[PDB]
Amino acid sequence: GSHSMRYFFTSVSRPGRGEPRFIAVGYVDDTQFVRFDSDAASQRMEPRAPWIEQEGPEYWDGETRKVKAHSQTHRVDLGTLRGYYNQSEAGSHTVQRMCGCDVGSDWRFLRGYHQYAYDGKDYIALKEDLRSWTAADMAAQTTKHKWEAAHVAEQLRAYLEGTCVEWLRRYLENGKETLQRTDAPKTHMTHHAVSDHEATLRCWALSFYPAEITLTWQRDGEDQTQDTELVETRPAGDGTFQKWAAVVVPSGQEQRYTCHVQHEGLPKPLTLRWE
Amino acid sequence: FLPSDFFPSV
Amino acid sequence: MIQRTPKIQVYSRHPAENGKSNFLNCYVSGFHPSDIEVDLLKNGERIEKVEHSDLSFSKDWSFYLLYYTEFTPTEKDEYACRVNHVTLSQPKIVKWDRDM
Repeated sequence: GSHSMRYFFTSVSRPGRGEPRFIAVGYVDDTQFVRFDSDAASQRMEPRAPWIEQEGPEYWDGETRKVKAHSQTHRVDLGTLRGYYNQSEAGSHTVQRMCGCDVGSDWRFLRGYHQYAYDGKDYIALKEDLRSWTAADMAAQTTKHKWEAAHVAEQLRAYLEGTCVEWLRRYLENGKETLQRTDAPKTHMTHHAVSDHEATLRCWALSFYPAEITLTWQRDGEDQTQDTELVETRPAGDGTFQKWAAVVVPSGQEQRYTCHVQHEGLPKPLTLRWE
Repeated sequence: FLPSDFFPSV
Repeated sequence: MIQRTPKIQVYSRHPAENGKSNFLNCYVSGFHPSDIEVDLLKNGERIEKVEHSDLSFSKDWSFYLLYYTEFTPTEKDEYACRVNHVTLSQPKIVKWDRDM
């Protein structure tokens, strides 16, 4: 199937003293593989998956150099943005950046992306054509003109179509034993009376990977959304994910309802029914 | 493998 | 700034079985800004050795973290997650429900 490599950066200003907090995390699909935390003692990019540990010192030196350089760019950014928005020196603010590339099931480049936010709102984004930028407001418009003058889209398109995809391919190979394994959801249904007359059925999907999943309830074979609840997909903490969907039904009519589970690890969708 | 630090500050 | 209050799920890594070691999870998500205080409690008391994931965020920019600790569910012990964030007037306490 398709794969992605993405990096997420967050920088949080600390007005009263010192430099912003900066946290960077790198993923291949839903697997985190590196982190950098400005507050940690190492001051290095650190591994967070076993398959990245086989990279040599040059790799780690280079990743560390780049990530610290990024943190310093966000540091300058936070100062400029406070000025763009005429904000007090007293408040804490946030910059966030995300970028990455996707490849299809042939491992060829499919798409690339970069988005940047200030205080949790879109600020500037690379368009899908990798050639131009979207700016949300007149501050970002200024940034867009700066980034156009410096030919940033061209350099970023180079990364996204080249080195991003090349290293994603390398990781997929080295980490094949987990990164190319799909863990189908382990599913079951539980039953919870709510009164004499109604009961909740809860359809569980556990220990799956990747995170993308669809759970749907049907009643007598038609999709039902009323009287249902679907929780956000959540991390188990061992690299897999969990989700459930529940429906309230009249007691005795449980057999009319089916839970339908779709996931990349399932050749055909699963159907669960209480009996 | 990160992109290098090629974005100008905003 | 947009302030967005956290969603909170409290749950175990594995199916809860009384007397058997497991991990208690408190997943906070959908929040902004990122500064957040999260404790896990056993019978109202703060559990000491709690770890968390590296900060990251979703498509809409809102942040998420997983806080966790080893624990042993029992019939009687009550576990909970206590969260404070700028969007909350006082810490919000969400009890662990082993069915959820």
